[PDB]
Amino acid sequence: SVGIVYGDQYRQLCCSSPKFGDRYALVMDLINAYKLIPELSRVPPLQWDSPSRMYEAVTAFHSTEYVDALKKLQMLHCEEKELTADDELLMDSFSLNYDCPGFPSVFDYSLAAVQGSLAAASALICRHCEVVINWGGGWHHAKRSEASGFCYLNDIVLAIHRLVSSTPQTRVLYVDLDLHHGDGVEEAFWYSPRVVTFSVHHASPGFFPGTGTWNIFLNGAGRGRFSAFNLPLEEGINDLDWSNAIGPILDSLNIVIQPSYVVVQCGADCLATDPHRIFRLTNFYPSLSGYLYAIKKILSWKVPTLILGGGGYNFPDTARLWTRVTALTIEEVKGKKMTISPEIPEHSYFSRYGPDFELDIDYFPDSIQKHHRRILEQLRNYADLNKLIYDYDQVYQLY
Ligand SMILES: CN(C)c1ccc(C(=O)NCCCCCCC(=O)NO)cc1
Ligand SMILES: CN(C)c1ccc(C(=O)NCCCCCCC(=O)NO)cc1
Ligand SMILES: [K+]
Ligand SMILES: [K+]
Ligand SMILES: [Zn+2]
Repeated sequence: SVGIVYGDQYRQLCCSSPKFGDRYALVMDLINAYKLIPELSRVPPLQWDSPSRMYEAVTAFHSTEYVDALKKLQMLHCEEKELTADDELLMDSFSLNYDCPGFPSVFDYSLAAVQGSLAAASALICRHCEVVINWGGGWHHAKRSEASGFCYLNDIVLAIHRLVSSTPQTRVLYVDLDLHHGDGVEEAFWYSPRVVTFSVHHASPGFFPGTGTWNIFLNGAGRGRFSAFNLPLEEGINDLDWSNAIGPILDSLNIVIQPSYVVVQCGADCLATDPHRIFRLTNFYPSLSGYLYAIKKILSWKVPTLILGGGGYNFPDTARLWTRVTALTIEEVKGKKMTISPEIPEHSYFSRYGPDFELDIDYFPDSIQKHHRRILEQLRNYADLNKLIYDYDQVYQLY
């Protein structure tokens, strides 16, 4: 079945941040308005037997001192008195300031994404679900001891760690479709050949987070050399050109790596209508949405997959895209046609889809060849280092 993470408390916590507000509610309510909920298997977020069990789970990646600081930041934001100078210095030491501030539910909010993504990994491992979606997860920037880019705990790293460690040779392919470089996940697995990371994103001078591009092109280290793939793209790319840029890379990675699991971060900030206004992707499903092209391709591999959210700052448009991704996932996994009306159905949040109330977003739609040659050579180097056997000509021809 296709699983999806949701629950009453989970929705309350996912809607508690100052940056993302009620985005998760709009997404889940639009999926519910389109009558998709009965086609999906609810995956409950993971809850623990004790504070010690929760710390053991989160500290599989994060440091205890960072988790302690994040918990303290929540406690302090639950009192009226301002922080002491010492507490401000402590929070600054973990980058819990500026664009990653505290708020009354910061720890419960961050931990909820981890609870959802670990449960989603568990549902794949026990084979209850072929695919699991978590629109409350996908926080790719958080590091071992540092908050970054509105990400406090890295639910993706923790979910991948659960997938990789599920066997007593498991390989995971991580694909990051967000407008931003998936730096936190790439860094977490920089030295591991068992987790291959691939991020497609915009990169340009001063654009966050500044990595995933020429620096030379770094691609992992130690036994993880050649295991971190990146495709930086110039501003203004449309659905067709982004699809042609990533299509052969995705197919080649699947052929060579033969992953046991795929984890996809589907941040919606590439949409033409996102306030970043950098890429020109759509949610159109007749050009065809780059996101839908990539998801349909990944699902065609028939490998257990986790689909996560991420960025997306135009809330109704992110809900429009993720509702289409959810319906496509049902169609591809089950072979059950999911007919979605081009008109938004009446529901609680209907007014947020005005003035047109349509499902399609309101939009009228050599560098890459060099990247393809570079990525092909890196994949050959990865395969050689890891003693994997593949047909070079079968892979060369995809490009
Ligand atoms: C000292 N000070 C006041 C600041 C310093 C740095 C920033 C910043 O880089 N902001 C950029 C953060 C953007 C994160 C992008 C998140 C995303 O969608 N990832 O996928 C801001 C303020
Ligand atoms: C683990 N994972 C991601 C999957 C597992 C099983 C299937 C499958 O067999 N699906 C059967 C139906 C295929 C739908 C496509 C048919 C079509 O497009 N007809 O026009 C798919 C994915
Ligand atoms: K990305
Ligand atoms: K790696
Ligand atoms: Zn982003």
